[PDB]
Amino acid sequence: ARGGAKVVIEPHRHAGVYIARGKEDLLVTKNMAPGESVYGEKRISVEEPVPPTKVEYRVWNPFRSKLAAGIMGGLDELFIAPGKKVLYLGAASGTSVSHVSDVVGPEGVVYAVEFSHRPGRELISMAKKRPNIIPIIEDARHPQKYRMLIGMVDCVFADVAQPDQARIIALNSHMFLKDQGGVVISIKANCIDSTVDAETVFAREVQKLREERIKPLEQLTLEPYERDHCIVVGRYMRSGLK
Amino acid sequence: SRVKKRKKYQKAQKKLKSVRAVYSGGQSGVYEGEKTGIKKGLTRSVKFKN
Amino acid sequence: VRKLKHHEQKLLKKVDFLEWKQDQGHRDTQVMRTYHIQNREDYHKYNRICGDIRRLANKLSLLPPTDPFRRKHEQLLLDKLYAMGVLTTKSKISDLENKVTVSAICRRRLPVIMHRLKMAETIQDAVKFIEQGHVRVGPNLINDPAYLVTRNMEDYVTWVDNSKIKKTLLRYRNQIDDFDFS
Amino acid sequence: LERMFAKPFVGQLGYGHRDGVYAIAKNYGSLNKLATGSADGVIKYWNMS
Amino acid sequence: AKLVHDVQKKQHRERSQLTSRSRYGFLEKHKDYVKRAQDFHRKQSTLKVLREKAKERNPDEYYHAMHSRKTDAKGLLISSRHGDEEDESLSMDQVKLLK
Amino acid sequence: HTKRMQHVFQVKYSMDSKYIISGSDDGNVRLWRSKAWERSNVKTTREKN
Amino acid sequence: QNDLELQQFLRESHLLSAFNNIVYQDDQVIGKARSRTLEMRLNRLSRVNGHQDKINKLEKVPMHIRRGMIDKHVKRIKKYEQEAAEGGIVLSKVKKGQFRKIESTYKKDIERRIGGSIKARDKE
Amino acid sequence: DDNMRREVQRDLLLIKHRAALDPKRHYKKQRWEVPERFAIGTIIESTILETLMGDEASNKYFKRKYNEIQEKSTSGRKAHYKKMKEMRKKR
Amino acid sequence: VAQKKYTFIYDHEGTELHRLKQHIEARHLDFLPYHYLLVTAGETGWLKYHDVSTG
Amino acid sequence: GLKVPKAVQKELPFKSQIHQMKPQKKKTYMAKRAVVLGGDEKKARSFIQKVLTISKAKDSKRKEQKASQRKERLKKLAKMEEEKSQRDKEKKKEYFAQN
Amino acid sequence: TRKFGLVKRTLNTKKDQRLKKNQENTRNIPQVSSALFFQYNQAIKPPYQVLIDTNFINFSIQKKVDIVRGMMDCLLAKCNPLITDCVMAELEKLGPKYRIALKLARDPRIKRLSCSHKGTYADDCLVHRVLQHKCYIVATNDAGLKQRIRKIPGIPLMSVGGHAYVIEKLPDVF
RNA sequence: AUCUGUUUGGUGGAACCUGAUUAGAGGAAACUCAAAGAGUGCUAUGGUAUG
Ligand SMILES: [Mg+2]
Ligand SMILES: [Zn+2]
Repeated sequence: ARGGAKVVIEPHRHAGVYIARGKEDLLVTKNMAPGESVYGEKRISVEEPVPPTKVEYRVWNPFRSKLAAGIMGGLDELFIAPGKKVLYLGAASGTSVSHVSDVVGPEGVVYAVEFSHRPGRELISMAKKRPNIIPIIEDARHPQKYRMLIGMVDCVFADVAQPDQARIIALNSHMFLKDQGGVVISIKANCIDSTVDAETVFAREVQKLREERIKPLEQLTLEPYERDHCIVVGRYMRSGLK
Repeated sequence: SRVKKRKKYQKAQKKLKSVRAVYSGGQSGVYEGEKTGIKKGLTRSVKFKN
Repeated sequence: VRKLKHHEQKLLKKVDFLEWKQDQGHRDTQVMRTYHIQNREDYHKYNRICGDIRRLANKLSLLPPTDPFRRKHEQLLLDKLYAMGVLTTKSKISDLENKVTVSAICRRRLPVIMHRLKMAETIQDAVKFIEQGHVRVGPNLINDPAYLVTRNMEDYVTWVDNSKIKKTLLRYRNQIDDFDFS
Repeated sequence: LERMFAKPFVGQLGYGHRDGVYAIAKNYGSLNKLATGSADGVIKYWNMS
Repeated sequence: AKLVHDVQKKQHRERSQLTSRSRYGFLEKHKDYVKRAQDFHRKQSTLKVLREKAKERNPDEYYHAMHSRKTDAKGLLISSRHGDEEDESLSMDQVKLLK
Repeated sequence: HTKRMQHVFQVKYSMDSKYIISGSDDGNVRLWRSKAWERSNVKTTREKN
Repeated sequence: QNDLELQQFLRESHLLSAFNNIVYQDDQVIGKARSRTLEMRLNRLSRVNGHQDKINKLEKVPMHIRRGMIDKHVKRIKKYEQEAAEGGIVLSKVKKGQFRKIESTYKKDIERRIGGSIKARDKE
Repeated sequence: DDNMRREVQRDLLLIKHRAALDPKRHYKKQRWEVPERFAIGTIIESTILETLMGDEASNKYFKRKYNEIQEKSTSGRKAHYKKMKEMRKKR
Repeated sequence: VAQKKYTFIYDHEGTELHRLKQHIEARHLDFLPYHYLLVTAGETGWLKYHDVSTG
Repeated sequence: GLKVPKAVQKELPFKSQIHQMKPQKKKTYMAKRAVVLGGDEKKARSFIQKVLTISKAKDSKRKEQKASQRKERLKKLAKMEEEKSQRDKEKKKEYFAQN
Repeated sequence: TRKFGLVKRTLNTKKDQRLKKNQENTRNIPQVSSALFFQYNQAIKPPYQVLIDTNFINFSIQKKVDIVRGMMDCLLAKCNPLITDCVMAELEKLGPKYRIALKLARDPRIKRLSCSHKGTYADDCLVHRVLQHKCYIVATNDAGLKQRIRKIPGIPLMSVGGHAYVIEKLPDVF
């Protein structure tokens, strides 16, 4: 926790991520560009043996991420892995897309998509320091508009706040997502529908996914971290949903 | 009469934290960590039966 | 033989190269494995004997119930088999039909008896020691592992007196006495 | 094998009509298009892709 | 409860050891006696088992471990306090190294 | 035939001579193959032969 | 109607006459007749106070084998009844479901592999 | 490998038994067997055993609780029986 | 292989798979290879065809 | 702890023999030789045995608390089973007015 | 130098890799619903959503209550009734006698929501939707379905009895 | 200390009980030989052959 404590890193169930055991346990991803924390979080450092080097790990804050909240609540399957291609819709900045890039590692790639231009500038600077990311500063409801930059991505993550979430996911996933490909949605009930209740919103959006040919595998609510939020993991089928 | 109902309500709120996982605001201090431990082998997510 | 596909399986539902239906569950080879016997003919000689006992039991059953002849002969049969050792209870004539089995005869065989009396540690060990000639029944040594030892000779299986097995057994207990040249 | 493979039903169009389909006309030029009219009175132009 | 006063649920206390027998300390009640008899019967049960095994030993049993185990000439077993099979005693080369 | 199909009133082919469209009194428009054992796949020359 | 020696003889008359090749007493009955009569009595009591499926399960026979046996037997029953009714002879009354019982079934013991009737149609 | 086993094994044992180091801090019940591969690093903003035994309040708590447990077991066992025999043999 | 009384069927490694209780006393073996039929002709004056895929 | 007589222990069969180690008298060379560390490794070992003892005591007390709760739950469960059984008997005996 | 206790080499039916019967040889404790008090389900509020079953349709025809009218009269709020695809297929499979009940069910205010499974078992589909979501109140008259949905904690039940409808586990009917 | 005797870690596992297995089990070697699964790679290309 503090500035000098010593912890034991350990592989989690999902590959790519790690647990730092101590008097309190910390979710951790291996830092790609070592020596600079992106959003000011503390970070662990080990030394490994030619002369040895200093490898660095980075803490994952779930009161800021909405994917480490899913990891900590416990998702059985997350389709992000140490070698894949991830399309990140709604990538505000490094505060989650950098952790996803450290998870997919130097082999895989991550295409971050944002609309507004001040988070665009943040994304451009962080992506300059980190080579797995390619940034797009364009509206995410127009895969035809950015079709020359993406080829056959392997999973999609969605942190979109707009109330057309299921249609924009369906467009991008028909265009680019591979068959039998992981879809991960973070639903915010208050953004999607404010009058009716959160459970009604959740059933409604899982219905929209099943209509747009994504078979939902599981659904977590991530309660001690955020309120009225949900994570839906599904698999893009395209052939025999039954 | 309402003191019993007040004490039953707060007793039930403690039982609710024991059963479910409730929203305690968020972090306001610096994130010190999960004070109770991370588990690997458990999956508290509702699996969609087909 | 290739884990053939679905339509191949539906067209060949009934083929099997390893297990046919005359190899009646491979019961013979399974019992030969359990009690470590040396030939197929031995299992099926025992099966012929059990078949003869069972047809005699069926005919005595078909005789009328309160028949002195029936009671006399079924009692002679149960007494004979219990004295031999094959069946364990002298009281049930539906045991005389039901529980007479090749495994019952095959475990009155000799290395099973040694292994049960704890002369040996496995039945393969008992077969090896018999073949190397350490075991005597009575005063004369037995070299055949397929010896059917009854109850009243299970009272007489011993080690042959000049064996390194007997020397080691006594020497472990610290009781060797070479006056006998044990 | 043709007995084992014979599976003719493919699907239905939409949720269907509401009273019973009595008239059907296929577009003689194009391939996906047909028009079905019920006894309710409602007629529908249908994509079959 | 049902139809019982508290004075009916009184809690009678218990008496201690008589004063002139303070040498022979702590007068024993039924709970202490039942502990005693339970433990004595456990010990007697395992002793009856071991004596029936000693009766039905069958002195022709040969297990292969008789070439590694050794039995004391008085009658008990002996056992290496070292755990292994090899560390009974060194050889001259490793004595040279260790010196 | 199928249990849910009452009283077929209108039936057509498809314009590629492969499927059959049947509208029935039930209120449903169903679509079948013309040869059941076929599939609408495309086939390598080895399988096609 | 309550004397049970006579009623047992009347029920077992068919098996006695089938394995004749008259001994009806329990002491002097012998062989397959003894086996089948004892099985019949035990079946009667168990039927009066037991569950119908566990009482009367049949024996396993493959599908085309049992269907061929059923059709052969049904043809012999149709021939026998047509012969009687043609050259007029009264026959014992069978129910509408079940089969007739003939000396063919008493010799061959076919009611262990076929049964009383066809329970799928009887259930319909 | 089997290097630095003293400090590393003591730290691993401490983390495995971390639910006894603090009275007001308890954990989810997990059975944490020692992992195959791990690394030991610091946090950028000694060892855990020596900082733990350098803390004072935790040390006093360990002393108090150890003395309590040991007085319980030693009160139960033998020495009592020697006291009883001596109390009889005295007079 | 044909043996003293019974024909035996062995694997590619000598693992005995079957013994044929019905093929008594054979001296001549053969195999019709499209029909998958083992033909055994013996000293009993009998001639037996045994389908080896079904058993 | 119990003791077996030497005659029993001397006639026990091979498999069920008791292993007994005598407290060694002389000083062996390795025990004369091997060195132990002073002060700080000493405090390390003391601290570790303190932690392990506290953990064992806490685990035993929690386990015994939960065992008592299990006994309470068993008794309540048995009373609920009694009620269920009687209500089923009255349901069936009532049902056979319709049959 | 040659070995003892030999024996002819055969098949192991208890251990072989080729034999067909012998050939084949992260817990999930689901969180309780975040929208549930101890037994209350505080996230059902007007307007309500209600799954329909075939027995409910049939008995509503036989006792003459229009679906939306009687459902509004029961709950006193507005009700969105939903037919699932397996329920509609159960009705169509019932067929020519119950076709008037099918034609009542094909109504432009009965929003049909699709289901993704094989078969047409409405009991399993409805029980799984209810177990996953906790936002629908169920409407049926089947005894087995009533018992499963009673055992599910926090899902209100609704049948048809006498003339009007009857709900069971909604804490605010009045 | 010819002091007492507890906790922690190593060694050894008897009596009863519960499972699982049983021609007792463990290990090695490898450009050895043999069956059999799971995946990956390959323009893997005559909708009717070469005008
Ligand atoms: Mg139903
Ligand atoms: Zn459904």
